[PDB]
Amino acid sequence: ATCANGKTVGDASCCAWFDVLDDIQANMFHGGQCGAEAHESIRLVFHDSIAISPAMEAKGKFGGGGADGSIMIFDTIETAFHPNIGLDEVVAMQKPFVQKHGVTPGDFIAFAGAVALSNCPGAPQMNFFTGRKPATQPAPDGLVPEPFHTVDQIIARVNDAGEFDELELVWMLSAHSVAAVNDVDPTVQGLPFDSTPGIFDSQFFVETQFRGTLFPGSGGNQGEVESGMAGEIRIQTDHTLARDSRTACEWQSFVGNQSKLVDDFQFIFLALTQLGQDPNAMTDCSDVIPLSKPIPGNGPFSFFPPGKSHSDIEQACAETPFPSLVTLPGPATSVARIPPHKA
Ligand code: HEM
Ligand SMILES: *[C@@H]1O[C@H](CO)[C@@H](O[C@@H]2O[C@H](CO)[C@@H](O)[C@H](O)[C@H]2NC(C)=O)[C@H](O)[C@H]1NC(C)=O
Ligand SMILES: *[C@H]1O[C@H](CO)[C@H](O)[C@H](O)[C@H]1NC(C)=O
Ligand SMILES: *[C@H]1O[C@H](CO)[C@@H](O)[C@H](O)[C@@H]1O
Ligand SMILES: [Ca+2]
Ligand SMILES: [Ca+2]
Repeated sequence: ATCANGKTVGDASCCAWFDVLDDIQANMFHGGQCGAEAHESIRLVFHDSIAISPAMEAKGKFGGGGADGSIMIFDTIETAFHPNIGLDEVVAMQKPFVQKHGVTPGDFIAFAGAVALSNCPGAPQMNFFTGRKPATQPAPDGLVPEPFHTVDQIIARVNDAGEFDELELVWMLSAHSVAAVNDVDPTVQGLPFDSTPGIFDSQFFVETQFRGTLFPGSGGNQGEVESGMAGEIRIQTDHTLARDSRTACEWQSFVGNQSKLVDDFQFIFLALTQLGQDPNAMTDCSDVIPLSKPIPGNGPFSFFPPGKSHSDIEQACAETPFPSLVTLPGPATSVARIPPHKA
């Protein structure tokens, strides 16, 4: 099919998404950046999608519709749940675009998350399928994991939601490679999870493996543990998954392995966006998503940031020792915070 703009797509129903693309690149993502709005959009995909529970349905209670736009249509209820803190502002940013373009809220969430990733150097070539009907009812609470939950709880939660295994759990946490934390430390907003919040890479997997030695801002915050880098925050779940015998080797496998990181995340991201949907009833509009950019420069894919070395690593994968990475030259640098979207 040839859209009105002269671009060709596999299915003419996808043509309308070029107007949504042009709008959000200029008006939500500040010209196509991998900044606060792109990070916020990627997070929203998970909080919309994971709120599905066959276990609850079996106890005869509504367990949530998965990737249905519920968090947007029923934001007064959903964004008030503790795991969803800060998403009221993300929904407020996105909602007018849905109304303006006449697309479903669930499809817009999925679209914005795929476009947000496409702006981050190193991201996989993201898929985009349409067809999510408007949510029937708000999801219940207790479905989105907290940074203070145990590994057992988190595994149980994703097993229930989508029959995802503990390896896939590690894969979807790759999104913490392009992310910051606004609400865990009450004294500062925008502490990144890795030293490259603008780059989809494995620095998250490297940096969470360092021994925790400081708090980047304040201490005594629920869900927060020490990190090994000034300016970088670490949450308890990421810390414990990197060290748990069930997931440690999987965590470490992404270090220096860009193809595994990209292929697994492409897969798991699509899976999230299809929770509560029938893939067979959806239309593939993946050809609307911009081609992903390569990581600039020609340094190594993975490295130890300046001032860190292999001896800072807390080895947890019993079967494979942590790879020998180069240390970038120079003195230690504080990871710059990423100011949240200015409402
Ligand atoms: C065990 C599962 C997870 C837990 C406990 C967790 C926890 C957190 C917390 C505590 C924050 C900061 C939120 C705030 O301060 O408002 C956050 C940020 C974020 N998370 Fe997760 N998360 C998990 C899984 C995921 C997954 C699977 C995705 C994939 C989409 C994702 C993507 C994001 C992104 C991109 C951000 C940054 C948001 C921004 O920069 O504003 N998270 N996560
Ligand atoms: C990145 O991880 C991928 C997937 O594990 C690795 O690809 C496999 O390498 C193993 C062992 O060398 C083989 O038995 C498999 O056939 C390969 N492919 C897949 C898709 O499973 C690859 O070794 C890793 N690349 C680096 C640079 O470590
Ligand atoms: C440790 O990880 C490496 C991946 O580079 C090897 O595949 C090795 O077999 C792994 N062992 C375990 C325990 O999974
Ligand atoms: C170290 O310093 C940077 C400013 O250079 C901050 O952005 C960071 O939060 C940390 O305090
Ligand atoms: Ca939902
Ligand atoms: Ca990164």
